[PDB]
Amino acid sequence: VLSMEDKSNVKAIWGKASGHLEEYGAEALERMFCAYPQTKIYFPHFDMSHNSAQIRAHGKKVFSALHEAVNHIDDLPGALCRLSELHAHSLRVDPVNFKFLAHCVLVVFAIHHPSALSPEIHASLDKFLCAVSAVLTSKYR
Amino acid sequence: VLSMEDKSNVKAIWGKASGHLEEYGAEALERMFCAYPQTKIYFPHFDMSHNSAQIRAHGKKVFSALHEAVNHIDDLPGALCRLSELHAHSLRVDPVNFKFLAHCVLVVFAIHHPSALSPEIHASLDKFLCAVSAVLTSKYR
Amino acid sequence: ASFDAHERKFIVDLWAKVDVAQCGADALSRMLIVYPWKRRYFEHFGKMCNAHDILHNSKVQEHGKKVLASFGEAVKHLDNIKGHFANLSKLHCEKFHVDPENFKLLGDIIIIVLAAHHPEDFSVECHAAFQKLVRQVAAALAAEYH
Amino acid sequence: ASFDAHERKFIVDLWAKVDVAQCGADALSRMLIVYPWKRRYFEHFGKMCNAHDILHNSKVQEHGKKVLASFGEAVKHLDNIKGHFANLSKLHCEKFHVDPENFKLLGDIIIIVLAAHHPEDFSVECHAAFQKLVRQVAAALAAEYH
Ligand code: HEM
Ligand code: HEM
Ligand code: HEM
Ligand code: HEM
Repeated sequence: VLSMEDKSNVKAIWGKASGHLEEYGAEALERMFCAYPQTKIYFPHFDMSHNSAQIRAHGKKVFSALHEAVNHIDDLPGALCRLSELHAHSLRVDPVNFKFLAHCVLVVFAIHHPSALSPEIHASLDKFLCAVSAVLTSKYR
Repeated sequence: VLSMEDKSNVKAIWGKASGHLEEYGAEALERMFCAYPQTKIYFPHFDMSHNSAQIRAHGKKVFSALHEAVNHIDDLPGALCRLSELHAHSLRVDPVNFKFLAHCVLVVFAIHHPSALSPEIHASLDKFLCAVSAVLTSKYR
Repeated sequence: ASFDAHERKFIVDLWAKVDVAQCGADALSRMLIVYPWKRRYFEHFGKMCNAHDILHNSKVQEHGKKVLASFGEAVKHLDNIKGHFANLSKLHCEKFHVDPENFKLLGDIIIIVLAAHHPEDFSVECHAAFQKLVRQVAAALAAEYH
Repeated sequence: ASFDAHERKFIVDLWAKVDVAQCGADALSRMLIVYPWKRRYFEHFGKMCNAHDILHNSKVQEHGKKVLASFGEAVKHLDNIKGHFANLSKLHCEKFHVDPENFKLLGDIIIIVLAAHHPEDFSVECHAAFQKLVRQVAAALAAEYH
């Protein structure tokens, strides 16, 4: 469960990605594809070049959803409900891959905002990404 | 989430372990120690012999807790609350090990009740053991 | 890690009693019922909306047999499991696009099917030998992903 | 899997810029803050009730340095990582009783600390080279468990 302190920590680090949703979402994606190459089996129709239009457009969508989640961090299940359905019934991605992405998101914040991503804030952001992965996986069976 | 059908499936398979809580809990444990030997780092004070008094007494405790959980399968969090605390604050076992045990429990029911553990009932029991592992892990951070 | 002589004799002796067609059909059917989202890979086989469909789907039953017959050839290549599965590993990645986490999930289900069909042979130590086998088959099949 | 020449040059070139004491102290401190139950292993080091305590605990800071200095010797044994860590693997299992899942968790944290300290060198491909290194160090340290 996310505490009041966790929630303020996450809102503070996340306000630094403001204005950079496409830039940071595309990097997290490129990092996931390169460090965990098994995750490419879910994107066979994508051009995997650096900075490809597809990887940019999807990176933006993913980060935009995370932004909505931060703004509604009291009710994650109601905020991620449509996405939860989409992943369970159509895309059907194995739950283990949500940890790979979450890790790559931490890496991108560590590169762009190293001093902001302190040990206490890293712990809050790690919890938040688990809570988001858990909602995205909640309708699978 | 456990459905009405899942709940009836689990109550039915679990009523077959009645009268065998010590026998089956000790076997699940022996299986976990032998198939996933890394789990022994949590029991350095135990005699690891087959059918040791310690492995019997603990196997019984574990299965007894699972029995209470089946009888209160509507409110797992209120049924496993004290155990949840104990694992988070004292025993502090990494969450990944709860899947090893859950798997070993399925194996023991497959050996003693192969025809009862049908594919549909296997799916319900797998869900139930995940839901129990999730409650036991819920207070960790 | 190699297989010691004891581990090898557990694996070789039991495997010779296994009905590979029956067990293979059971393992794949259980995987699709216990983890329903894995039906994404087999929607070309026809009706799979529920467990009754899966168990009556003849193409699923056949695929489960050829999957377990292929896994069983590990038992005659115990020294060279990575090398024996390397082409199959590249097909999974390049042609079928199968997530490699599935190899460890099916391995765990195969252990439950072996336990139910051979309760008297599937002792604690026999189980530990198979759990190692299933681990190494999963890693060989995941190896050539890129 | 061996390291190709490109992977080796990413790992060797970056490692030579790393401040091992600073980074090692940071990685261990982050692990104990992000996963608080891991403090069970270090309760002989004194006060660790909160994050402020952990970061001011001198024995934790020293242990993080010697852990990362030992991991860094992988960089001069890239062909032989399993063999180089085999004694250390048995100590973790037999003497310290450390759950081997911790080796992959610390590996992931070390990647976040390297990213924060070397943002310009820690490119996508550099990251993929380190992720492989951290994977193989974790498996070597888990190897001798029994
Ligand atoms: C925080 C985690 C995630 C979030 C917030 C997220 C969010 C999204 C969103 C917003 C979309 C677009 C859906 C739409 O267009 O309506 C989507 C599509 C998709 N997601 Fe996820 N996702 C996450 C994790 C993952 C992971 C781990 C994978 C696979 C490894 C994945 C695979 C996909 C795929 C394949 C699509 C469709 C891509 C396409 O064809 O354009 N997602 N996701
Ligand atoms: C379904 C999963 C589990 C249940 C229901 C469960 C239940 C219990 C119970 C009832 C006890 C006794 C507590 C007491 O005496 O008040 C206990 C103790 C303990 N549990 Fe768990 N447990 C589970 C999973 C695990 C796992 C996976 C591990 C380690 C791999 C573990 C390690 C321990 C240990 C070390 C003790 C103390 C043992 C002793 O010193 O006698 N538990 N657990
Ligand atoms: C031990 C595990 C496995 C083994 C030994 C195995 C082996 C095989 C073999 C021998 C084939 C036939 C390849 C050919 O046509 O030349 C195959 C095909 C295939 N396997 Fe696997 N497999 C395994 C696990 C899985 C799992 C877990 C899945 C999915 C959940 C899967 C999905 C596929 C698919 C989709 C095909 C192609 C089916 C088709 O389109 O006809 N495999 N596998
Ligand atoms: C890459 C990962 C790791 C490496 C390379 C590493 C290396 C070492 C080394 C070199 C020592 C000193 C051994 C000696 O005295 O001869 C050590 C001790 C120890 N390590 Fe690790 N370690 C790693 C991960 C971990 C993790 C993740 C934990 C716990 C979370 C841990 C817990 C311990 C403990 C408890 C000791 C003994 C400390 C003491 O009582 O003084 N290690 N490790």
